[PDB]
Amino acid sequence: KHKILHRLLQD
Amino acid sequence: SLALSLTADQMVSALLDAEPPILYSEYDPTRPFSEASMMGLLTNLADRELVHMINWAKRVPGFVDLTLHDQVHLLECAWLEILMIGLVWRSMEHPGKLLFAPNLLLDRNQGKCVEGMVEIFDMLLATSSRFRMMNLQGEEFVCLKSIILLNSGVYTFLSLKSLEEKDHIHRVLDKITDTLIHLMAKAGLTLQQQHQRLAQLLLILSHIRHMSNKGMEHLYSMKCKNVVPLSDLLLEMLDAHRLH
Ligand SMILES: C[C@]12CC[C@@H]3c4ccc(O)cc4CC[C@H]3[C@@H]1C[C@@H](O)[C@@H]2O
Ligand SMILES: [Cl-]
Ligand SMILES: [Cl-]
Ligand SMILES: [Cl-]
Ligand SMILES: [Cl-]
Repeated sequence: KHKILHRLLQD
Repeated sequence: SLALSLTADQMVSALLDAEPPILYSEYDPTRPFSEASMMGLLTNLADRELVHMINWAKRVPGFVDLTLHDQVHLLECAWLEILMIGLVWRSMEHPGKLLFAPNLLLDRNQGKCVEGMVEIFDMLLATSSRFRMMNLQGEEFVCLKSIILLNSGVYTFLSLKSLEEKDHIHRVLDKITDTLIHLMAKAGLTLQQQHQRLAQLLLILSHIRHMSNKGMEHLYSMKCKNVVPLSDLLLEMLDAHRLH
């Protein structure tokens, strides 16, 4: 839950 | 399991609707090219496209059915291949040039501005030439792009239910395969020609992989030389390949 990519995938 | 219940036509529609927009570079014609500025332009653009790519991925049937950690892995593996195949497609109609953006069209001599880049340009230019020879169609391109996303990374998964999870990916790949054949059958190709064009298309992916591997090492060399400051997303994307 720390990678930027992970965050953007969650939206 | 909605993605595995789409007809070919619906599959094609879904992928066309999913297509990201073509972005403009921050190119200023009143600024003379340098190694730093060129790499600045290309990385800034790529950094802006990554966000759209993430949103496109979510619309590729099957992709949202994977776990978040799977989704991250596929994208980390494929992002540069996906940028490159979009570039090559945009460029198909401009021989001898790469259309990074509509306001940024570069030829091989301009690639010489950045150390080590011209060999990448030459391969990217060669790939668009091949696309043009083959008369690659937009419906074939969106299938190919999705295949890249689902295929690159599918065998490097670190691991539970991993097996069962990958099974779903292979089912979707099979659906995309069926969709391509459908396209070619609809365009009047005989059975034999259908299998032949399918192979020619998939064999290009090998070259796209190779180009991505080379481009990735080049980008990493740029980072190490501090040529350009890279964005945090692009850095993460690059570091996921764990080069040197
Ligand atoms: C990664 C890269 C800069 C961004 C380019 C790039 C930027 C935007 C885009 O849509 C596609 C591409 C594909 C080529 C990319 C370059 C290959 C490397 O030689 C170079 O370091
Ligand atoms: Cl933008
Ligand atoms: Cl310079
Ligand atoms: Cl030369
Ligand atoms: Cl036939």
